[PDB]
Amino acid sequence: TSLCNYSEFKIYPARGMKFVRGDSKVFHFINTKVESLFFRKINPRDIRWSMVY
Amino acid sequence: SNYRVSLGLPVGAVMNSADNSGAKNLYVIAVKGIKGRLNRLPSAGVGDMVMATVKKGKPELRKKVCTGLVVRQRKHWKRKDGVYIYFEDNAGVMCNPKGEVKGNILGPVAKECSDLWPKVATNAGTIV
Amino acid sequence: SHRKFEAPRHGNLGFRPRKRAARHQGKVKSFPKDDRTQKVHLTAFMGYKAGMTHVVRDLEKPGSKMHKKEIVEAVTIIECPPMYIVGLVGYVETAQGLKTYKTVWAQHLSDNFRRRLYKNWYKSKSKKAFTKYVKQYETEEGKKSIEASLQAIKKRCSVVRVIAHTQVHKLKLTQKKAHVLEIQVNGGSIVEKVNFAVANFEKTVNVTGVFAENELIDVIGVTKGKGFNGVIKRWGVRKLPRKTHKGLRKVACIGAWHPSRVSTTVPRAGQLGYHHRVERNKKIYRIGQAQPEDGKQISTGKTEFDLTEKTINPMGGFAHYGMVKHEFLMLKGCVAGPRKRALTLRKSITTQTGRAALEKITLKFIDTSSKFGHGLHQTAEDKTKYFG
Amino acid sequence: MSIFTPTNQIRLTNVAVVRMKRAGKRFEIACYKNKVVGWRSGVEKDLDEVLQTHSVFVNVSKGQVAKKEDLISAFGTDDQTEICKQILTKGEVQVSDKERHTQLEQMFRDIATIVADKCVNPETKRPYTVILIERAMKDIHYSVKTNKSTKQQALEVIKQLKEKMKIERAHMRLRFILPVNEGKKLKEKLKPLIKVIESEDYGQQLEIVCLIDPGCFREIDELIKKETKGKGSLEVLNLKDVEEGDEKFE
Amino acid sequence: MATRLQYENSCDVGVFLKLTNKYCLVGQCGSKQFLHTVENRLADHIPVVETSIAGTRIVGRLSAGNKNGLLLPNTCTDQELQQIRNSLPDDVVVQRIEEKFSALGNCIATNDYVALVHPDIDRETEEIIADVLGVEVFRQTVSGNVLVGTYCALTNQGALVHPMTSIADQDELSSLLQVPLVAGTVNRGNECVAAGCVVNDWTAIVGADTTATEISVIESIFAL
RNA sequence: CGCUCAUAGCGACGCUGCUUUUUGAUCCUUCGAUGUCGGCUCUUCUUAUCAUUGUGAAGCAGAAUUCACAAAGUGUUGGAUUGUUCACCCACUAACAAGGAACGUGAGCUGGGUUUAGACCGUCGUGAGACAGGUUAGUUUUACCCUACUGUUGUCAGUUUGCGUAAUAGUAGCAUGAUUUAGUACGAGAGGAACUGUCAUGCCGGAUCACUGGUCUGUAGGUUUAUUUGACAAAAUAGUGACCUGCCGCUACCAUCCGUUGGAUAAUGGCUGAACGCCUCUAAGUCAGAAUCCAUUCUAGAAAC
RNA sequence: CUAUGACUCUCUUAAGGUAGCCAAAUGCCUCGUCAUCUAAUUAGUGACGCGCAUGAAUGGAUCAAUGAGAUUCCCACUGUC
Repeated sequence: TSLCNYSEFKIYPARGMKFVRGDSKVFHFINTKVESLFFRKINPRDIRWSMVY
Repeated sequence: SNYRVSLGLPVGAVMNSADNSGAKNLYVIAVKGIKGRLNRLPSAGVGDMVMATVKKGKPELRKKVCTGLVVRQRKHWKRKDGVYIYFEDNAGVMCNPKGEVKGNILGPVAKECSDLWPKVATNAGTIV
Repeated sequence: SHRKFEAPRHGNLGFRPRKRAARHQGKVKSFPKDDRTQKVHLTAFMGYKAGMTHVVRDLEKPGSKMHKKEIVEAVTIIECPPMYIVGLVGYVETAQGLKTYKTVWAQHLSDNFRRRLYKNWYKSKSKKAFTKYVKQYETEEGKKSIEASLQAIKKRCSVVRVIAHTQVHKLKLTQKKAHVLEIQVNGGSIVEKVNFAVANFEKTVNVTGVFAENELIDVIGVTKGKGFNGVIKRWGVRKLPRKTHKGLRKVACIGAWHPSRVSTTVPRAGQLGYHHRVERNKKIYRIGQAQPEDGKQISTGKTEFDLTEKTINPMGGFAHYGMVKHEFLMLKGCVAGPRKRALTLRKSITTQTGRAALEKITLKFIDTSSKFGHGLHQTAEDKTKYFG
Repeated sequence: MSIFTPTNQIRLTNVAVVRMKRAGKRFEIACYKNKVVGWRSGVEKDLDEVLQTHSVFVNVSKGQVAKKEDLISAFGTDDQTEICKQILTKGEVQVSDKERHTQLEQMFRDIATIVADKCVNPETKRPYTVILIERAMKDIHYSVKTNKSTKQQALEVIKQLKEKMKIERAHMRLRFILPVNEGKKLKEKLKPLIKVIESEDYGQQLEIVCLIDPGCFREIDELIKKETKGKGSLEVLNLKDVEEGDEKFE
Repeated sequence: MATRLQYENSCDVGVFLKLTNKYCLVGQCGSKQFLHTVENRLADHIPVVETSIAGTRIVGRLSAGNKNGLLLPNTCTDQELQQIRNSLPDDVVVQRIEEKFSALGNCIATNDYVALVHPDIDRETEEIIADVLGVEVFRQTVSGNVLVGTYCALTNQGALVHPMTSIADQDELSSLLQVPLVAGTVNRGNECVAAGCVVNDWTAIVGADTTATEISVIESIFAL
């Protein structure tokens, strides 16, 4: 198992959405809510349901 | 060799030529391996060998029908271990009929594409 | 002229009458062909499709690219409460086919099995189904006729089927009509098959005895009824373009001027779903234990390398189902029908000896996240120690 | 506006045509696809037979037949089967629906024959395929005319690449070495195919013969003396330039 | 010595097996056992471990291990390292670096004394590679590279570059690294080097299409 | 002709046929009206077989190719130009075979063309006007009937119901690539296989909703626009105001699973063996054998039990 | 220089296509030929003109601005596919 990147959520097998960027950084999003909030470029410290909060 | 990845590059899809040989994009005109099925567009997944022309690049290679590898695509495919993956942009890299990349690949190369073709692994920096 | 561009046919014709299945639960219309080499055993069962989950396992296919590597595989959970055997029936071979011969019943018929005979059970005051029959066991001028009825079966006829029925009432759907079907016994020497019949009257048969572990079974069922559906979504027909007048979700041409009737092979709009279908080679990954009605929670979804005392049930239970509290069996891939539907499992028609029959499953993970959303937790206690 | 069967259509045909333009008008007739080179060589093909129709045409695509108002004015006659002979001899072969094919495929048959005759490369001279000069004749930018003769047209395409490149325009010579026993059925195959000199055959040693061959015919003769024999046979160069090839400029 | 070999007739054996000074890894090859022919040559020493890394068949130019440290990326599985750490006896510190900018075989060309570096290696990798390999690292690119691994093949007493490499790089790479150089290209169909040959102090498993006169050229710096 | 060699493959000079997928010929039906090109769509039939299966021949060493047979079970593509049928290219491919069905298919569509009325130009005509020349714009009506088909109730000629049998009808899996074989057989070399096994894919089929994506009247939660309720709060109206996230559900090679084995045959290769003291696969008998046929499994379950 | 056809005559019917322009909405052959756009173009555009059958208020050539006019292409954008 792994940990989500944007929020620091725990990711079990086959409940992720892995995304790899042009700068060769790879991100593991846990669902497309976290993916939407990553692609709007909001800080995780702004929202209050993440594990970075 | 390798499995079925989700095909999200049909015929007529431009993609960025991640290759230090002279192209700026690659326009996929057909995929090597597609047969049949009335009115279906030949799609390319990752790992596929495509017949492609360049619509933007060095003019000494610009109207030829050349061969390319799809090394990343942003249509999400699940590997069979359960994890999905999707890249940022569609991309390609020019080769010979055999599959010899003679240049250097830039950006991340999907590891469903460094499987079938050895020389796509030996010119990749990041294999993801 | 002719068909200009050649394309494969839209639809199978081996499924062609496409109507609603007359069997509410799935009919085994063919049983595995009997060999007298083997011992006596049943060959069918009746589960209920609880839900679906995904498991993680390490593949043991040598030569593949996934080999000794983890794979997320989806599995459906078929909950199999134990089946009561309640009679036996003989079948003599005739020139027109097998025919029902004498039908020996048992004595303590359950009040759930007797509900199949009764369409209006509540209006009936004295439920008089199988009451003059059970009084044959009281005297011995009637009990003598049971043995002379049974020696007719173990001499004159060739197929021995036990009339077996389930316990819907033990799992709470809303049903008390206990689903009943004949399971043909498949062993040598008919005087052993009727022996295995009468030595199982009023006793239950668990799914772990009929079906082994790591084996391929067939799943007979009735698919999800999607009602009167048009021809695209029923057959697969390419949509007509944006400009069409009368409608674009049609077969355009339904025939030439020259047969001069519409063929039975033209795609037409009609019923989807509630089709009787079987599915062969669905490998069982795990047969789960029963959970006790007096004792602790048996950790059914506990696997090796996981060590979490948890059920096969996810958080909040299976969606649109209860909890799996009786014996289950989880087999790879999907099966016909939704949740809460009776499935007739069946041992395979031929004995498979391929690769998947010789596969041995060792699950490492079973996902019990809440599939009523996107649960990021496994057990209900990890949730409370996570946001506490 | 909504007639139940639409009107007349074009007269598409498979039939050759000859032109004669007389007194201001353009007269053609329908003929055969090959039997008009069977008429202008002095050979007889039975004047009934050389025509697909005897009535004289204004336009052979429009299917328009002339009239005696504009025929006694033009030819000085009105008898059509004498008109059709003057149009046949004193005309020029015009071209049907397949004109673009029988001209483009003709000018792509011409470059695929006359350019490939006798041409060896630089650097210890060897022949090669046709597509190398199919590159290097568009590369010299040749425009092909047919009215100059084909041998003269052969002598014209190699003049430009003697001017441009370093290529040889003559025969060559080879010294074939073959063993005695397993090479005589290789001898009598090429002996009525090409010219020989210095036939020096032994019993104990190898048949050595010398050749009179063009420059281009060598690549066949390198392979045909192995694919018939089944063993090794030796190619030894004799001489690189002999006359009476195209060096006489016929 | 410098022997021809192919992986499923796609001759580039320099990626599907790494032949280091210890612990020759080999690819999976769900086929004929590819490791069996290399084990007929390495049953003496240098144990073959038949592990695949990251799911992918390449291990030679996806893991770039020395005698003193094997490297695996952040895509590798904990069970694959649980097999790799167990398949060889205790001499090494196998270190999974938390790099994800690159794939680790093509971006460091390693050696028992002094290794090479793809320029933007992100100095976290520099400190952890000086920890677990103990070798000097130089962020250099040859005239035919910016990815300095798998365009050059590094061993002890020998190395290789291309004939599309300038002399100015070869002289400084003999000066700084202190290893003699030949500009020969393995496997005359292609250009890259460490897809063709993997080198020990005893042998060099080399791709099958390689010409024998060039095999003599590269063996006259790999062997001696 | 094919080095020699008529018939491996062809085959002039002639002759004998078939086909109705070309165009003629004719005018038998239809002018109180059969909607006429092409394409899209969809089904079925044909074999004159392109590939696939089994075989036999070759100028079949291997590879590649060519001829024929049993074979129509299963496939037979994406595109640029053109209204096009046809044509001609580019690219994939196991192969991109030829065809019918009222030149299948306009109450199925489109209307590009043809084909009304407007108009332009060229040539012809004094002119009105002609063109079977080019261009441009130009209404595509009705099913609710009967049948056919697809489904759905319903009557069953001791009552109600249970569990079944399976007549008859349909029928589904086809095909490829890599690799082991093996750089081995074959070959002087160049090149370079085959059977079995393994792994994947293409197309089709049947399901499915654990994942991933889409959808969002769950008007679920939030942001927010204009107005209205005096302000806050909470509401509404703007036909669901818009946007963000999103259950359940439905869904997609955009995701997942699954898609068998026996008998008889054809082609042909044969055995025993006559006719015809010998020979002969054939005449009496007989053997193996095809993607075939029939069952198996699958779908329905009859004025059948 | 027999290619070009000045020149030279006759002929119907007075004269013999000047400057321009074009496979043009005008060109049969025709999917003309050369280049170009394309991977591939019966399309588009630029050139060539013995032009079936262009051409000077039957108006020729050009042409900014404008067009619910006709055609072709590149970018954006989309369920057109």
